[PDB]
Amino acid sequence: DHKALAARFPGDFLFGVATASFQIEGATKVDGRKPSIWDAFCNMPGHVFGRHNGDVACDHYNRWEDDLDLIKEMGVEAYRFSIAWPRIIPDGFGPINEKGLDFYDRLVDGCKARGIKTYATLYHWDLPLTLMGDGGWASRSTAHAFQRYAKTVMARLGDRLDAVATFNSPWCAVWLSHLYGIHAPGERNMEAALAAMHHINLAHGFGVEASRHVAPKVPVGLVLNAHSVIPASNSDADMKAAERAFQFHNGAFFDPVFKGEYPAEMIEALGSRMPVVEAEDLSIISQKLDWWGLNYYTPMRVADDATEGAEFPATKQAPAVSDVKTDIGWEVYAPALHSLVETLYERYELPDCYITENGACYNMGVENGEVDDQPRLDYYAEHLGIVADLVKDGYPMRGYFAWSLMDNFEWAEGYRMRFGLVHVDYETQVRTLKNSGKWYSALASGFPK
Amino acid sequence: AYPMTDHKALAARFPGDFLFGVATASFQIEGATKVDGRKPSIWDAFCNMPGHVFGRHNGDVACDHYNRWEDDLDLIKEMGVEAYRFSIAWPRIIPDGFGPINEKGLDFYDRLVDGCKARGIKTYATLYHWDLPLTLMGDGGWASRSTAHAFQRYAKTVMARLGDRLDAVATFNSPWCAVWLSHLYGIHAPGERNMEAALAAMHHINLAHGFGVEASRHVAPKVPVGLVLNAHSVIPASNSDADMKAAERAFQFHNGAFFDPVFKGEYPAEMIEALGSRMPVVEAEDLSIISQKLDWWGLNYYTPMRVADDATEGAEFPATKQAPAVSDVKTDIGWEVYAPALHSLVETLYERYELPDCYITENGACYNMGVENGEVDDQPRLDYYAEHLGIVADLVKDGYPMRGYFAWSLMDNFEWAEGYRMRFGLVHVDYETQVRTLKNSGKWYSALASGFPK
Ligand SMILES: OCc1ccccc1O[C@@H]1O[C@H](CO)[C@@H](O)[C@H](O)[C@H]1O
Ligand SMILES: OCc1ccccc1O[C@@H]1O[C@H](CO)[C@@H](O)[C@H](O)[C@H]1O
Repeated sequence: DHKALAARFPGDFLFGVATASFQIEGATKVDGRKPSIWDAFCNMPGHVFGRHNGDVACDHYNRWEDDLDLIKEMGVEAYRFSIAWPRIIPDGFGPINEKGLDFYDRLVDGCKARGIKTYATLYHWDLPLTLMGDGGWASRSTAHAFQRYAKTVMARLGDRLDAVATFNSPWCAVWLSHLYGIHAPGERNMEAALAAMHHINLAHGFGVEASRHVAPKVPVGLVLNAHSVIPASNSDADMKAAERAFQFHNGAFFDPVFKGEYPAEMIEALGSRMPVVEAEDLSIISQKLDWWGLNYYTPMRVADDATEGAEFPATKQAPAVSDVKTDIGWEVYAPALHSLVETLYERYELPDCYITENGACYNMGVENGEVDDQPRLDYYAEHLGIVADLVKDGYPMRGYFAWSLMDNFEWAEGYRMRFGLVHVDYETQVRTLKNSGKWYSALASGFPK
Repeated sequence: AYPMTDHKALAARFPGDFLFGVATASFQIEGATKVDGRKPSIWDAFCNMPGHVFGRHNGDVACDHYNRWEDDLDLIKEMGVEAYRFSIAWPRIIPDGFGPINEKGLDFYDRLVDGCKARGIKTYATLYHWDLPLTLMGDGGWASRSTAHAFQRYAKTVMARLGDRLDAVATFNSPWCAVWLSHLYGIHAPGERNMEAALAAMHHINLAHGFGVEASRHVAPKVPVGLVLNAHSVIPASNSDADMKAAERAFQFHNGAFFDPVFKGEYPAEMIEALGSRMPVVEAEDLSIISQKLDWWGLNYYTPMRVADDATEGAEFPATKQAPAVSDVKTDIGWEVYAPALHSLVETLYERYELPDCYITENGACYNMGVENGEVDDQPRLDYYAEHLGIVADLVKDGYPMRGYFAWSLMDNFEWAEGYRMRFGLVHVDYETQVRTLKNSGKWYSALASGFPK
């Protein structure tokens, strides 16, 4: 019941919907945009399901106003979107593409008018391909490229943006992309990943400084998919493994940003293969933030891996406890969100928290002009319940963004996996609000109270 | 009779018109990677991403040939070598792969070619020696058919400017490396390990070659066009039926993937049976384009490929494994020295295919000794040359149309995944000072080559 749920949130609570540039925009060669590492990743056989690419996506570059009208119609207060660096500075470094800035200029103006709050993400994984020439994120220069990019974007949009985040999910851009080979640019090398790790942390810090110089009134944050690490058993071995996993998967980012240091045990094992950490780096990385964003979907269950020569954190996947799974295979276990936030606030000195992503893959389509996606509605009801619990416990939860306004390109899964509150038929580009979306609209429309 | 030097005795075994040359490739020697409109190649990316190249060595400086090319040409001249084989950097000519032509890039090679003409050095240009513009990766690189058309336009652009003076042109150097080593084995840029990607690269590079042949003859019909291939001398571990059949599968996969389309207008049958379903679309005119008649072809040879049958269940075609060397003689990069494998390879190729004239376009050895007392005593490299050149002379005597030979490396340079650690040059380069020092093997090769054309 959406109305009893609404009663559990403070009157000024911020409800939003969220989106990413490469996932929805399409128009990949339009108005001066040059390729991103994801264009290359999609088009090389092997990396992405069906060799699906971002060429058309949801055609949001052309349909952006219709999509803003839809958000307004749903009565959702905030919109979180990302900015395509390949549109703004197509070669990473080099000339600014003013037509690229124009698109986000119109977008933000469109939101301003409609009373929709704007939460921009500067980097949601679409690195300009040209920067790979220098080594991509493995090169320190790429952080300075971002520094210039951040300044350029905020100089134009800073007078109107309600909030900005430098990065979305360093874990993905770092390990999943450079150690595990699953995301662009698809590397599997610890040296490359440790380089990307430090350089993305550094770029974050550069972005905070850049944004505050050109747009000092805009609250600056960082969006992280902190993993809810759960040991497989209560053994000493699994307990210690859970901590190693926490340091590597979360601590690699939270510790430099919020404590100004890398995790000690991780440095002990991996430090010799890290790039140069210069004298000022950790102070730049750990500048104070106005907010932070949590992306949460599913727990990370781990067990000790005793295999000789296993690299830190030396763990392996543990089986799910719940038997409820989404259509992408991810375990549904809401309590893990509670224990995660509790853990983070005990361990770190953190600012206000917004849930910047939470949602579920369920692939049902249209019948009778409707989409009966009850399990997605149940997923939302259950996790929002947890957020309300966290509010009751005294945690500074200020808002919530449902992941995915619409069905879109889902990275290595291509278009086969649907996360949207709004269904998209890729043949016709018709948007159909799903039942979960009608429910979320019903909840969000009562805020501010 | 009275004592005679080995090089003089050797020179007598070659016809008077035999062509001796030295060879280089753009990314290995040029440096100046961000000057005059050049944009990154897949090798700039590959070098700078940790894990791909020794020491993360890159091509930013190399031998600084872009700035020292005239000095290097004067060295060729002093050596009395008739021909120079070099490659042209697509990233300098059309920096985004497609898109605007970079006149400054063309100008460098225009001046280079004029400089060779001025010195009486014959020019053999290679259009593609692995430095694909990075921007083309956006479309899928060699996995995308569009890339063949990008090369086509590039080829036509270069030949329109240079065709009035080039003595010969080759479209590609070593399809095997650009294809399997780069897209299946993950050792060369762009470092993929995927059979679908590799088979796409295979067909589109074969197609690009054909496009390049047509393009070059369209704007420069006088210039002899060829293709440079590292054909592998496949040697079975035994005469067992299992090993003989394995050697044939190996030949089809490693050589036939390229020789059959180019010289027979078809892909190898057994290969197609195993891999055909994962190949890209082959359009109606594709094999006809690929199989245009060539004026010459180039053989790159270094070491044999020894194989035995791999009986492991499900092993991917050609399902082979490594067989042991016959010699314990190896170069500093680890490659078996076995010169007679050059003879049997050439025998085999001329029986199996109808081929034009042959030029040995690469042959040489990795030996890493440096300068002592003003000299480089690289006797084992000299011996490598003396022995392999003996085989080449044997081939001439045996009736094969071997028209020339290019020593691989003019100078020490960037050696792909090995970085600057592996030296292949006839000329030593001290990378701190950029000083060139002709090695003893280089002095020997000069003494041989100086007498030609007789
Ligand atoms: O595979 C990406 C991913 C894995 C684990 C945790 C967060 C993740 O990231 C999120 O995943 C979603 C689903 O593909 C994406 O739509 C979002 O853009 C992304 O931020
Ligand atoms: O690993 C490259 C390679 C392997 C097997 C056959 C030919 C090869 O490529 C050759 O190898 C030489 C040495 O690294 C290079 O200098 C030449 O440019 C190249 O054509």
